[PDB]
Amino acid sequence: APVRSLNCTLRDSQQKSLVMSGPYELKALHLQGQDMEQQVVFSMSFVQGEESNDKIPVALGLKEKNLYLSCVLKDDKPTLQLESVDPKNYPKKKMEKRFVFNKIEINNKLEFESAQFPNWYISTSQAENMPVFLGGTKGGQDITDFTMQFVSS
Repeated sequence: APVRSLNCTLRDSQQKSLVMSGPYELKALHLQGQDMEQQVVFSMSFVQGEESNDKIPVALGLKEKNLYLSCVLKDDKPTLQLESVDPKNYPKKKMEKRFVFNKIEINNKLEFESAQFPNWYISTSQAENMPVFLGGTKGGQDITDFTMQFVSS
């Protein structure tokens, strides 16, 4: 791993955390009280990619598990999904556009664009208890912004 990983959690702009309600399924909802222990933790890693001025390609891989978020097409329709990669070869300096997310910073908020399908970012449903997914809606009603938080281990 000739790179630098970063342990950090993720929260939406409405104050909600992400939880692994299933193997390859995550859900974003309100979390508070001792029930916070039900919060997942990702591991951001700075990788190589379209190094722009505000674009920072990284890799979000569950710390404990070896699942790496990936943008795949489901009938010509981009979507978000968890794909178990090699727990030995990953992470690394280079990554497939699928595991590469351009971390952008706008209005003091973060926006992850699928290095594979530009214009499509990671969004959540304002609704309560809903699976996370990839949406092609810059703002509007879908919550595409987010908030990362460094942690320790």
